[PDB]
Amino acid sequence: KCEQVLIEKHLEIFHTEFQNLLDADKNEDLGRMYNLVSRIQDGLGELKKLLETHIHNQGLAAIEKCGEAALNDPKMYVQTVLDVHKKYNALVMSAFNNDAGFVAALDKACGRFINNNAVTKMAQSSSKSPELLARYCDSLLKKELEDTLNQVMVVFKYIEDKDVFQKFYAKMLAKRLVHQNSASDDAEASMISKLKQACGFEYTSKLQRMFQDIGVSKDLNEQFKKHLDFSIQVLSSGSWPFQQSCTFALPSELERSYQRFTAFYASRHSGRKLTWLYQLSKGELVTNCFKNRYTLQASTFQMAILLQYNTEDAYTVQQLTDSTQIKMDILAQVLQILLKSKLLLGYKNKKLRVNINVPMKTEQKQEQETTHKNIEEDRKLLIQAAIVRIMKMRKVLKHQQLLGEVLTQLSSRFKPRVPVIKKCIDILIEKEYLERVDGEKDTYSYLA
Amino acid sequence: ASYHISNLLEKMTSSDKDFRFMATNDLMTELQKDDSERKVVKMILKLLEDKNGEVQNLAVKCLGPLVSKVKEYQVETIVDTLCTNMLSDKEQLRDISSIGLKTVIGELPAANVCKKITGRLTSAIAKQEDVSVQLEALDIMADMLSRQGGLLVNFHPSILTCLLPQLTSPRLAVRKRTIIALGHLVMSCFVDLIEHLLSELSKNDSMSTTRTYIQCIAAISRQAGHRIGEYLEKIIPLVVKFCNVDDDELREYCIQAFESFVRRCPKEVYPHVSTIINICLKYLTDDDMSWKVRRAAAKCLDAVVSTRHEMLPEFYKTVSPALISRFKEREENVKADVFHAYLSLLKQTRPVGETPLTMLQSQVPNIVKALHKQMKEKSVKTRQCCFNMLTELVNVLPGALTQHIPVLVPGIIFSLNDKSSSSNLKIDALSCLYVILCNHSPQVFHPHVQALVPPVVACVGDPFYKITSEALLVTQQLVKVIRPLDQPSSFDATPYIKDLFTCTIKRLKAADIDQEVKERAISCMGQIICNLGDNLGSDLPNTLQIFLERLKNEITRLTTVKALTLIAGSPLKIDLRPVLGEGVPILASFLRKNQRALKLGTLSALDILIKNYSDSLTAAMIDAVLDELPPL
Amino acid sequence: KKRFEVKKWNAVALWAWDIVVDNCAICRNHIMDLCIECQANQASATSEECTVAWGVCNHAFHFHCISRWLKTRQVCPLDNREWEFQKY
Ligand SMILES: [Zn+2]
Ligand SMILES: [Zn+2]
Ligand SMILES: [Zn+2]
Repeated sequence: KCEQVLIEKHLEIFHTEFQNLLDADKNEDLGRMYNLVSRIQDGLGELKKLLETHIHNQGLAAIEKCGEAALNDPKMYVQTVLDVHKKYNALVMSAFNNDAGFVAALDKACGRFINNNAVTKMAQSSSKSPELLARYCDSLLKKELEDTLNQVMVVFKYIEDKDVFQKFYAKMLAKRLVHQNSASDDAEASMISKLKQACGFEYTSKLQRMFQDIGVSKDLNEQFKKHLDFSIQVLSSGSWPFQQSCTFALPSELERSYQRFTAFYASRHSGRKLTWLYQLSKGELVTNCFKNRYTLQASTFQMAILLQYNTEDAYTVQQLTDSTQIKMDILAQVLQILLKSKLLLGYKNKKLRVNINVPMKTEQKQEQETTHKNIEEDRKLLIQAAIVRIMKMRKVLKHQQLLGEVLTQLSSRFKPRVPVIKKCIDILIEKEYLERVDGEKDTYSYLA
Repeated sequence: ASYHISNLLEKMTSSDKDFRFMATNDLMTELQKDDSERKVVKMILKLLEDKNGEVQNLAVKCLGPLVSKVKEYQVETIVDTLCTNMLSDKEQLRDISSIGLKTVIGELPAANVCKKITGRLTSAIAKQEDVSVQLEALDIMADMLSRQGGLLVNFHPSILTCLLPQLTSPRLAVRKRTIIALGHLVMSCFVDLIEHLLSELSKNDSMSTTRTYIQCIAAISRQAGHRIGEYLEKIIPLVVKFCNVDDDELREYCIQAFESFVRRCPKEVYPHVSTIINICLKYLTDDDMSWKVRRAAAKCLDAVVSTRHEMLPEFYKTVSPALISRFKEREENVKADVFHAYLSLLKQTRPVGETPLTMLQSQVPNIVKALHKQMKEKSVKTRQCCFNMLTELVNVLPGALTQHIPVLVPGIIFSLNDKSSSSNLKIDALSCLYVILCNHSPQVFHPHVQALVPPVVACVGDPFYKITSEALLVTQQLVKVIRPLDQPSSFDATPYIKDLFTCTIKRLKAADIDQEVKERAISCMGQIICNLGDNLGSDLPNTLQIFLERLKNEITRLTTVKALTLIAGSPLKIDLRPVLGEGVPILASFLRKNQRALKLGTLSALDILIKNYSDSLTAAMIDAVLDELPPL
Repeated sequence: KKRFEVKKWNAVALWAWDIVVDNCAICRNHIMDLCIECQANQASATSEECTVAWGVCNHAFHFHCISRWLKTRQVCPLDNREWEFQKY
């Protein structure tokens, strides 16, 4: 009776005080009134709803405040998100003492304001938060840090599109394993263990396969060095998603280096062709013509472009374009990015060691769009395969039951759209994989 | 059913992938909603060795909830078989076994499995050629100690003495896993175990020390620091005598201090460690590290300021606030952390042999010139920190900075007029300006109106809504301050009339503007009218219809009523008779819905209107008001 | 006139079976080229969504071909083990 009278006629002022206190930084009073109202029997729905909408409003305001910059600067956006998440966690610990209902309310609130927000709204794509998270993780691990990794792993659980982050992280790991620029092995092992505990074996299978491949590559390199500067990192075709490289011109200065490796591979492992990738291979240049010895971290492409200037009276874009046989846009962007550093002798530098390796800044958007599209047809093919193979045991079933089973099976992965599933079913029928029975409508019978 | 399970086993056992998938889906659905158990356990064990990934995933996911209904006789058998396969050669089988063990322990709340696994791992954790086995075993033990940790009547000493030699492993990763396992163990922890652990640590301290021992001590203290009170008196002297070393090893030593204060509050050893950290803040000689050693000292200062409350004169009378204030010209992290420490101290200064007011007042000029020197930086973070510092210094007590407004105004003007400024920076600058204008007397803001009106007016119109609302608040506060009716003033504000009115009426229109900005504009208009409207005579008898048409809207009904109430209760006469005829029925029509705040507001508005203005009153409005009284 | 020397290369290799890159066993055609039955009837996005699959044994085959081979056996033609799927 006391709680009823104190609350039933005081809902408006209590809710206003809740909103005002939550807007400001005052957690002790929030916990005080949470203790005050916790004695109510089944009357907390309004308070839960009010906190949920306020958390949504705070997320929207924080995300929209840093507009036009969080799109290209994921670092500060992820830092702000982590700060907000840890502030809410501390508030919950201090006030709500880890109430299960309130914890669930916070969880779905974070899910809501992470899946969609002001930044997501203008981009017309609700798949950007995993991209920012993966970029932040890669930059953090690209050369004390266990707490931030644990918090990131915890907050990732709210993201429904987990396969997006899994594929992104796998691609970033595959790219990063080429160049010796990873962090300490302890941090990598801890992250692998955390992903193994959280994510299923499907994601970690590729990671373990790549670890085994790099291990055997290192063993083979060590054995060759024992039998015998140069290095080689052999990778499998089905374990490293890499787009096929275009035509390229082999430099004549180190042709024997590739000839000997090819001969050794043919002698040892015959009947297996190799396709070296001339895109990800760095090194240092020993300059002597300059005023002082200088070193540049050069990738294969612009290193070959620079080498194309040795012993040539005249240089033209067309001749190197038709000799190297590379796309014009990539060539132009590389030339612009190398000319921006005032490199293309006589110019000095502040430090003896520079590192000209810089982000592409132009192909990132194209690569991201390509990866998103690839994930799209991956989802389409996966759902098509699931639909066609479900009917192997189930002879005949209704359309609604099949749709429900498909939704339930991949519920932890993603929520496919109804029109996409309908189109997949229709094209499967058109591909002679189904028969339309005339006895019942919206019914199909399995066919070989 | 017996026939159903027999058919499922027969159809599934046909060397098929899709059929196995559907059978696994079926049995998981059945589980969710004597010989059969043996058969399914055997077939799951067979599937555990299958090369397929999806089938193995399905089996390992099924293994979790299967423990609920399976018998308790073969659980030891399957655990032993999994442990035996854990020592295999193929890494994929190793990963599968680890996933299975983690899954079953996760779904576990029969209890012999924990004893068996810990007994086997006691021998497994011992020295072995492979290091991967040790890492996996340490991860498993950490999982046990995080989840299990119940009775363990005669198992803690064995695991303890077996894990002790593992602390000296050359690999840093193995050392970290052992430290994490020990921390989990002490957190889960018994009456004497920590005694032998601390005795061994102290004995090992008097040897060739390494970061491992200090890191382990810090970890066990952080996990459980409420049971170390009699050992400290030999812990601090060791840290002090080991701090005077040339090589860079003081990091963990300084990290120990803040967690020590956080865990154990009552201890009479504060002055020595405080002096140690005060001296250690002075080191000033990525290859360079000296820009990071002060982070631990700053965290130490944060912790000691937060935990201590009853010895404010001891902190204040010393050179500690002085040394904190002068130590500002450092890196971004150091500057941010000292600013955080000072903000925490000022927040603590509020009450919960001179009083702290005297020393605060004497240090105010020092803080002022330090902040003014710190203003000359292009970094946004420093500007936000300085504005938060000013806001805290003004909020703590009223009339604090009454002698530095002329020198602090240009900084605010520059931070508001610069093109390179974030939204948060402008918001906090406007909030600081508003709070300064509110707390301080109007007498120290008259000469600065010529400098404060243009930037505020310019900032009123911005695409953002938070910035616009804060600018409207600042405008209303400035309007109230410039013309205080409480005490007579001698100043001419005629040029600012139109300048404020243009922006105030511009923001009063809909213009698809958010509710908060519209309400702030309505409040600004109400205050401006109430305290200044005699100058506005041309637009007075035609702009009042905006309030009348906005009264119908539910989104803006309280703010307009409050503005009307403020306008009516103004000592200076405001012409409202032509609007009174068409306004009273509008307010009367709202006396039907259940809204206490709106009811009180509109009652106050009508009361003040009839009190101040009663020359012209018809009978229809009086009858309407009277008829609306019984529902109220 | 201007010359310089490179110290290290650190190249990357991608190994694959000669038979797989030569042609796919199921349909006697170039693996790069699209299969025949898909191009025989082009009326939807099948001609574009068709691609080459992958497995544990590092063997590349068309999705339609391997799908058709399924339910006749569960083996890849030239390597004699259970077919596995890892990436598209
Ligand atoms: Zn095809
Ligand atoms: Zn084919
Ligand atoms: Zn094969």
